[PDB]
Amino acid sequence: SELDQLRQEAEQLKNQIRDARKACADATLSQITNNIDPVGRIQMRTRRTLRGHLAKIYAMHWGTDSRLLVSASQDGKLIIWDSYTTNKVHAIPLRSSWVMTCAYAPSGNYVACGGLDNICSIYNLKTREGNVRVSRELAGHTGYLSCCRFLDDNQIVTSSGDTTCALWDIETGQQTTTFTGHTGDVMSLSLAPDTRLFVSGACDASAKLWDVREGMCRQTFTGHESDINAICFFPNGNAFATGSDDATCRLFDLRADQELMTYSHDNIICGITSVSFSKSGRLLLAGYDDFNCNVWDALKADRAGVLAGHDNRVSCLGVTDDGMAVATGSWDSFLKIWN
Amino acid sequence: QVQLQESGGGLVQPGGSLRLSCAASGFTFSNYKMNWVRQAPGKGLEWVSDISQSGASISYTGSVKGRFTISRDNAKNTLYLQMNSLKPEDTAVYYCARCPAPFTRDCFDVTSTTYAYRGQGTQVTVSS
Amino acid sequence: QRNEEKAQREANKKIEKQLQKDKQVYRATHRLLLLGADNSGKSTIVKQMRILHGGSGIFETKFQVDKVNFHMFDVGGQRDERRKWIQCFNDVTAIIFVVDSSDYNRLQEALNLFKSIWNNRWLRTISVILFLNKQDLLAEKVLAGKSKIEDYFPEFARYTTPEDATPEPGEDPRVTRAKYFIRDEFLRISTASGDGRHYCYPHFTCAVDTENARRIFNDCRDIIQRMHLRQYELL
Amino acid sequence: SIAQARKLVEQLKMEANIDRIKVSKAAADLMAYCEAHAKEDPLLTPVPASENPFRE
Amino acid sequence: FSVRILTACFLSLLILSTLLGNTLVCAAVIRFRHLRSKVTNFFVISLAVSDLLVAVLVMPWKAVAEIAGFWPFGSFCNIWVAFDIMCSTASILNLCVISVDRYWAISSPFRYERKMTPKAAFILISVAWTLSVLISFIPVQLSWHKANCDSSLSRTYAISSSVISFYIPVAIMIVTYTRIYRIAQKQIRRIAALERAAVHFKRETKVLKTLSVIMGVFVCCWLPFFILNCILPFCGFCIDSNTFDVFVWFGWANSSLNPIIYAFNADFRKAFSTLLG
Ligand SMILES: Nc1nc2c(ncn2[C@@H]2O[C@H](COP(=O)(O)OP(=O)(O)O)[C@@H](O)[C@H]2O)c(=O)[nH]1
Ligand SMILES: NCCc1ccc(O)c(O)c1
Ligand SMILES: [Mg+2]
Repeated sequence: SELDQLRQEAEQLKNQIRDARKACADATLSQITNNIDPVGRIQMRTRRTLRGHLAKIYAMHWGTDSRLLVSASQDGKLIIWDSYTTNKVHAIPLRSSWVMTCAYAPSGNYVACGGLDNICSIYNLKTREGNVRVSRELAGHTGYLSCCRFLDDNQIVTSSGDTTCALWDIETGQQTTTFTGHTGDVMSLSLAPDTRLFVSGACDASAKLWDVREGMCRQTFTGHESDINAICFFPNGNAFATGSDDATCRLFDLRADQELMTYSHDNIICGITSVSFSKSGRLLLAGYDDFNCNVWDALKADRAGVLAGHDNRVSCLGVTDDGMAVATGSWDSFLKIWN
Repeated sequence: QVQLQESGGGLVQPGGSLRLSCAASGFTFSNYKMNWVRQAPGKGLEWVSDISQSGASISYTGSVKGRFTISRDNAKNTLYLQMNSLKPEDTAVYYCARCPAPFTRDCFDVTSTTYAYRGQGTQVTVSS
Repeated sequence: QRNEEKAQREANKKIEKQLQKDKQVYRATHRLLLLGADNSGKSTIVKQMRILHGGSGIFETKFQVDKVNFHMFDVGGQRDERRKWIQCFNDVTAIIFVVDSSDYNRLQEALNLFKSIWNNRWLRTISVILFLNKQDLLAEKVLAGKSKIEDYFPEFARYTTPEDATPEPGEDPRVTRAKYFIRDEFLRISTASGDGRHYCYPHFTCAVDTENARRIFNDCRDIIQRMHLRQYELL
Repeated sequence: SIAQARKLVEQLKMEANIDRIKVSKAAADLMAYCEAHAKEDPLLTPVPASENPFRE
Repeated sequence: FSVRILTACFLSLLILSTLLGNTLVCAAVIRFRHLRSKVTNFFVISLAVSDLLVAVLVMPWKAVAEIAGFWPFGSFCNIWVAFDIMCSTASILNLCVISVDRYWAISSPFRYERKMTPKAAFILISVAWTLSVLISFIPVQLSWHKANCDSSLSRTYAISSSVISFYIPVAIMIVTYTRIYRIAQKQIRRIAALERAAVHFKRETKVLKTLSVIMGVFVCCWLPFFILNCILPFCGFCIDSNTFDVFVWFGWANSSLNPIIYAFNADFRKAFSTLLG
């Protein structure tokens, strides 16, 4: 037959790939960076505390001005905050209370959100009659929407539990591009700083780099033992970090096409929920299930500081674009700003 | 990359015997609860037996209770389902599934079509 | 620029007072998640609740018993994996687990799903209301005597009907033993884990039953009572 | 199945013909971008409270 | 003298223990807003504040007068005796409220979650504190309580105030806790039925231990003082000033013990542990 011969040639390719991967592993990142000086103890403190949410927070995203931010709670709300003064700028009620993600358009004109309704809803904050209302609403997914991020005010990429990601044209409401190939539920995506590529971490313990304009998967990275829960890009664009349920963070490089470094401790046995780099990429912040956030030195794999301020699982995080502060959302219905 | 390879299992007359060896590569074997999920021809996935993180607590589906045993060896990184007194209805593919999270006691791995942490199957056939 | 500070302050005031009314409404709605295998009846119970009492097959139903509001939701439009969207329901008041008690071979699937829900790290405190549905079909199969329980659960051969059983008037002891056996297989799991943080309340419903509401009301009340007890260590 | 196998093989053939660089250079590039921007990272080098927008 | 210095050190320990426990409760509440979130916690804060007032206002002056033997404050002590009655009636009353609170949250959980809004919590706290302030100050400044500075209460003020404070609270707290016990016993029997079915009086002992600790500490600390406050001014079979003084101190000892028995929920424990270390 032919299915078993394609399965065999598949395994042959997988071993040629493993050999081509061990071929470029001439050194390790730790040996190269062993002579650098450590970042030192990093003790950030809560500068603001943002209250108001009636349920567990699931997503947050700073704006480009690094001042406003949106947070999504399971009371059916999406609150926009002026993080400097802790005032609430908007409180958007949702037709479905099971929201799971939220993004902030780089123009500050739109917020997005979606969840178990399998629908991505875009809301125009700069409406002309007075009050924020629904502007677009994207249907087509057969699974729950786990993450979404704007490219511009008219293009938006979504990740869903039907094991697919999709690039949408908000006006026509059509999926202008579909990304398939993941086996498990896609949990997180992160767009490259130039909108040109984006990576995705799925529940099949794999991350995939996708070409936005062509709809093809360029590179697939593995190494995690369990579900990948969070992902982000290195500020340079040629590296990215992943966090998974096996209580480990891993730094992969795009051009070398294999894992570079692993961040773990034998006293942390909980599933990583969120990851994000600092402005310079020297610090990697990760949110754990044990209610804490660990700040790792992205070059030496040593753990440097902790942000112990939540009383329940930290569900999300994000660093400002100016690097001035990091926010952490948890299932206690509170957001906390750190710097 | 997590991958699970099962082996053993062929045409065996009723009342025979077999031993299915599932070798795991790509993670830490000790942390994960392991299961044996069988699929008979023409029916959905069925769950056969599970063994805990260290062979402490074992449990079986009713139909294979008192016939099969399941042993875990973390040293050689494998587990074995020793089947004896096979019936004409034990003919099925036998995936060796791993629960998707370490250090826990729950899992959801009998999924209808696609689960990412189970092997490929060794079609055990039993007929006269 | 102080004017913009006062505009932000009064926008925050209108927001906070809308959020206060929303807090009282959300605080007074009792969310109930309906879970269970298919061919069991989740949708039929939502529909029959929407027929008699009222509400908004659709994921949700909203009904009131004695001035107490409930919102019951069954998720229909997902895949078959549930290890990640299940955590969207870690704060529900109770999970209504529906099990086709008359389906002798998909019962192991229901037991495994109940075990995975009961020992979930994120659902450790969510109590489950067990509906052993389709009792009329179970009586049909037991009286027919064509498919016997011993072929799927050999323990059933040595099982004795409990001395605390309350059969309805005119019930064959075989039917009592079959439905109380399914009851005890799920109670053996719920008490095998325990820890007193949550409990399982079995109820032998048929979906078209009029009282399903009352049973949920009575039990949500018991769950809150026991939560308040275990809070003051009185339990 | 046969369709998922043709898609897996074509995906692996596409992924196979990529060109990889040495890990030594990828790490040297990460180290260079890190130390090249260290002085502009407020979370790494703490900014005086006068220029901290979240402190008064 | 050895006995006198011993009384001094024990009294200082009592004041310091009351102050430390109650200021710890008040600090864990004021600093952490997630403890102030609930409503039962409002009542616990009221109790803690009442006991801190008991300590700082009433205890040290009585301790000084007990050590030195003569009351060295003179014109103050009229105010003082009023202060005493308020703070002590602000304690017992508050306990009553907390008890009633728990009852509503176990006998009617739905009605509780609907009607007990922070407005009702504040109304109850206000009623307790204002009943205290009224019943204490108003009959003092009008010299109705009088039949070293004398504090022997009039034969009627005594019995009446005694009733309001101690007794209303004891009846409400005995009725409430016996009802809560009936309810907990019912639920225990039911869970035991289910567990015995599955397997085919430890939780009862736990209920008894917790209810007995609460009610018995309250009673064994206050009841002797109030049966004395009843019997003593009428007959003064009779007792002496030293015995009456030790039973007063028993009352303020309860005012010291209230924090560890009413503010050792898990979150309170963890807030204390992360504060002190
Ligand atoms: N005869 C009978 N059938 C029932 C009863 N409850 C549920 N069913 C059957 O269950 C089916 C409903 O499927 P359902 O479980 O609601 O769909 P799902 O929950 O989305 O998987 C219907 O075809 C009913 O015939 C019952 O009490 N009696
Ligand atoms: N040391 C407390 C004295 C006191 C307190 C309350 C009363 O009602 C009373 O008659 C006497
Ligand atoms: Mg349904």
